[PDB]
Amino acid sequence: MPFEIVFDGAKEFADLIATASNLIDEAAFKITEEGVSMRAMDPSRVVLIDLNLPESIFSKYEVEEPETIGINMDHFKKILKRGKSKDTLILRKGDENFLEITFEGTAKRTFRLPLIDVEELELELPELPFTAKVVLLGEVLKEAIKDASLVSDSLKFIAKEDEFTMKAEGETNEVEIKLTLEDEGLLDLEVEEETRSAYGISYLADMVKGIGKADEVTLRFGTEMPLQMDYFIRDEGKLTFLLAPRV
Amino acid sequence: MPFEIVFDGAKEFADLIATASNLIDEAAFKITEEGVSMRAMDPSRVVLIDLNLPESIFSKYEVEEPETIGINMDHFKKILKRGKSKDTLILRKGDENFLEITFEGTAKRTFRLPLIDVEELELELPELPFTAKVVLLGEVLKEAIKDASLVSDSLKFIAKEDEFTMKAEGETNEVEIKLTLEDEGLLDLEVEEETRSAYGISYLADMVKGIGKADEVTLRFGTEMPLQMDYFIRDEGKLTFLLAPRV
Amino acid sequence: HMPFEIVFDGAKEFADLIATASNLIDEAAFKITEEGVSMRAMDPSRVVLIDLNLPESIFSKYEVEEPETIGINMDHFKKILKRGKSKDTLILRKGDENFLEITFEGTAKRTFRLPLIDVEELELELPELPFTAKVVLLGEVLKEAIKDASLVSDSLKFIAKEDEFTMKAEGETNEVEIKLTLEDEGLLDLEVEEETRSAYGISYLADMVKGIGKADEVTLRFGTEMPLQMDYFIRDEGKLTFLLAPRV
Repeated sequence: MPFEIVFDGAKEFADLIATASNLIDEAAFKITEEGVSMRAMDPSRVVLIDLNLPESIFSKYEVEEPETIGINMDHFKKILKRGKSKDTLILRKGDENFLEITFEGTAKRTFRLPLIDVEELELELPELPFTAKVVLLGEVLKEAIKDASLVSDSLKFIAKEDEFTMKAEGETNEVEIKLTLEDEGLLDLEVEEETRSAYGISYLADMVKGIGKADEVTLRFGTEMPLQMDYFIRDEGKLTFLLAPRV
Repeated sequence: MPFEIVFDGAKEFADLIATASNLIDEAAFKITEEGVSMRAMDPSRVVLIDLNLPESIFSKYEVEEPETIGINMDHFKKILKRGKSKDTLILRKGDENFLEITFEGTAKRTFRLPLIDVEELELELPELPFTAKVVLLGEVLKEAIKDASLVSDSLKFIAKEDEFTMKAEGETNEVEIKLTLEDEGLLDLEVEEETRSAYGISYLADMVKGIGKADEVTLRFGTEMPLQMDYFIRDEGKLTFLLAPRV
Repeated sequence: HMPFEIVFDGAKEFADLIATASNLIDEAAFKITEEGVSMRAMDPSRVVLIDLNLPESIFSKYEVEEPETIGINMDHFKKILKRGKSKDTLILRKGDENFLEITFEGTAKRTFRLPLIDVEELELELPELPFTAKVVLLGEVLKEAIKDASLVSDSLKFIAKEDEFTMKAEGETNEVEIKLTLEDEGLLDLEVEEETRSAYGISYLADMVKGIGKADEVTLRFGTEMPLQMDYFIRDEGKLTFLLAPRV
């Protein structure tokens, strides 16, 4: 009654939530007339995650009573993983303290996930003076991070006007992944000035694990600045990570 | 005591035996002129299995004189798993005490499986006074059992005149799988009174583990009564489970 | 150790070939000449000899200034090569430095630096042995037969007669026989001077065939109580050969 939210393609929704539970244990979901929003940090406070799902991506969106619900992400994910690619997903909140999760397909399957109280910090998604913007295929990003992990625990990002390089170096071994606009993997490159920063590979691997090979990923960063990594859900939804630099 | 039994498609035969070995360790196979039959209980005596493979599903069927052979089901399954989807399977017994198992395909591969003797019991499949019958797609049944296992160790079956519900509840968590004749998953429903029973998920999971997503499964049960579960092999073969209810 | 540049179209195919050899050896010396690349090594137990020959004809670019031998950690080479994609171009390059540059050119340019190691080389000959039986069979049949036999025994008997090839394993109570004739799809050729019988350790056989393709044409040559020679061809021109001691 307080809200009813319907998404066509339950497995696609599960995959989106799964990306976020890779860094997050618990999260507050704010459900308004405009859409669903979520913002949280990983337990080490190194990564900020911001999820925005406008009502335009839902087949039915009815919010009688706007509110904020607390969800254990591991439990949520476990239930959503039961959804099939052709299932319709329904999120329903009654008067009681649980979220009703229904998969409608060859049958009607209804789970009750008890809501929890999550201590919500005031988290701001700041505007940052990024000097480099990179749009690249998820496949390239995911492979670069895997390549770098054979070598080191950190990955250097280097943007110049004509080339984007991700470089990792160990005691003896080294890997360099280089993209120019001549390469199929680089879809856009915008570089206000030469930009160099480094990031922990363990965090990057968790950020990209759920991203699809065909997905388009936007990176923004600055010298010794955080990395902002965005990808879009059904064109209008957006998943954003902000990753503290490595020093 | 010679016989020769030939089945087109070794992997399909492997799959069928694999379903049965999920609960059975050893089995007497009765080999007669009309077909092959097998009947056994799991080690806890909670589930009875009945397998009937009429002569009509075999491409060649030559039985000198009816006889019963005892087979270690795990060993049998291990050999049968070596068969390929396009292999012809030949089951042959000479006068010696082993089963000759041949896969004929890109090569001729012959295994020798020693026969054992099996404690054969007062095992019959009585006709119980079932009050509900449900025919449903395997994938609905398999998914409901996986869903319920997230929540509890027992699954309640509830049949009314136009709805079949499988429900499980934990301390706070609950799931309900509902089917009506409007649903693609429900192929038939016949309910002569409101019927309610519960069954152990661990046994149900082992029973359906081998069933195929598009197999048509028939369920019969009564209130506080065993569950009968069967599905057909090549239309004429039949695999039947009878499962004790849970208190 | 002069510079060279060697280019192979299809990085994943190259990785798979290297992976097959890495199943048995840990370190290998690669001889790079103007004619091609060759590698010969033994497994740590000295039961299996491996011989890899990759002529220049299978490489899309092949620039070698002077012949040289480089030592390579096969596990670290395989782990890098496993990052190549099926449509990547693979570039193996050496400069003046003592490392190998491994580049995948595809949707991006990915360059790894592999330290070269010192590999003390044994006096390894690929002897011309008087094999009395030759079998050409599909990799699918050979791989299945080794798996089948492993259900039963630790050794696999090879029996070649004029008209049939049999692989046979026996356990305490259990037994498997895999039989092929020229009427069979799995058998492409059979040439037998005299009836030939030998047996080989399945653990080695499994390691030898693990990387072989189900459609590859594998040639077997053996003799009674003699080693087994197993080879298959790469781009019809390169060749990977195993020589496996028999079980006695």
